[PDB]
Order: sequence, then C-alpha cells, then structure tokens
Amino acid sequence: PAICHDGKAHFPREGVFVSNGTHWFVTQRNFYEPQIITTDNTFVSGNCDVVIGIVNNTVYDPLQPE
Amino acid sequence: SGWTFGAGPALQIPFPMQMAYRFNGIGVTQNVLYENQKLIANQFNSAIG
Ligand SMILES: *[C@@H]1O[C@H](CO)[C@@H](O[C@@H]2O[C@H](CO)[C@@H](O)[C@H](O)[C@H]2NC(C)=O)[C@H](O)[C@H]1NC(C)=O
Ligand SMILES: *[C@@H]1O[C@H](CO)[C@@H](O)[C@H](O)[C@H]1NC(C)=O
Ligand SMILES: *[C@@H]1O[C@H](CO)[C@@H](O)[C@H](O)[C@H]1NC(C)=O
Repeated sequence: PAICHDGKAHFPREGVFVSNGTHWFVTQRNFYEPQIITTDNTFVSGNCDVVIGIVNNTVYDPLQPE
Repeated sequence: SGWTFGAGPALQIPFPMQMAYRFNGIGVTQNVLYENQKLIANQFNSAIG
C-alpha cells in the first residue's frame, strides 16, 4: 500500500506499487508499465507508523545528484 | 477482484487497495483509508451488523 523511504510514508499518485521480488516499481492500473519510484510520482502523507503492509524500499531523488 | 471482473478477466487485488481506490474514485486520496483502516473497517462491520 505504501513505501517508507525515510521513516515517512509514500503513496502512489496514479497507479499501484508492484515488484519483481527484487525491485519495486510504480505502474498503471491496467498495464504493467513500470517506472522508477520517484518523488514526482508519489505524494507524502503520514509518518510510517499507521499504514499496514508498508514496505521500506527506497525512492529516487531527482535533485540530490545535482 | 474489484471491478476488474466486470470488464475482462478477473484480476486479484487486496481488499484494502480496492477500497482505497474506491475512495480515490470519489475525490478522497488513498492516505485517508490507509491511515484510518481500522476505523473504516469497524464502521463498515457495524453497519453490516
Ligand atoms: C465478525 O467476524 C467475527 C469472526 O471473524 C464473528 O465472530 C463470531 O461470529 C459468530 C456468528 O454470529 C458468533 O457465533 C461468535 O460468537 C463470534 N465470535 C466472536 C469472538 O465474536 C462476528 O460475528 C462477525 N460480526 C458479525 C456482525 O457477524
Ligand atoms: C525485475 O526488474 C528488475 C529491474 O531492476 C530486473 O533486474 C529483474 O531482472 C526483473 N525480474 C526479476 C525476476 O527480478
Ligand atoms: C525499515 O527500516 C527501519 C530502520 O532500520 C527498521 O526499523 C524497520 O523495521 C524497517 N521496516 C521493515 C518493514 O523492514
């Protein structure tokens, strides 16, 4: 249901979270169009202590590298 | 399977995710259900009872 990047939940903007078992992807509802989970594709809500089934994973910062 | 079996092949999906997307259909974001799931479950169970 959500991703816990740094002690803080992450929810899909428009799509679902799926995985190959090694990597976690955010994709559409009707097609398996994987995309790398970035902060532009997810919106923050919560504090990673109330959502059940939340996995840790990581997200990709599009601004930290540069 | 949500509504997926009303269009083509039935596609499995956990019920919390289906309910979150039914919320998303009416203009309330997913986070409401994923942070009040106990409350929604209790209210729905009480209503059904
Ligand atoms: C909610 O679910 C629980 C079990 O998942 C039901 O609990 C049992 O229901 C039977 C059927 O009436 C009773 O005879 C038992 O005494 C119940 N056990 C407990 C520990 O409550 C419960 O009935 C369900 N809720 C409703 C309104 O049916
Ligand atoms: C799943 O996607 C990842 C992308 O990093 C890929 O490396 C992997 O081979 C794919 N399949 C499985 C079974 O992990
Ligand atoms: C996520 O990482 C934190 C930090 O170590 C840890 O306390 C927590 O248990 C992890 N969550 C899961 C689901 O493994």
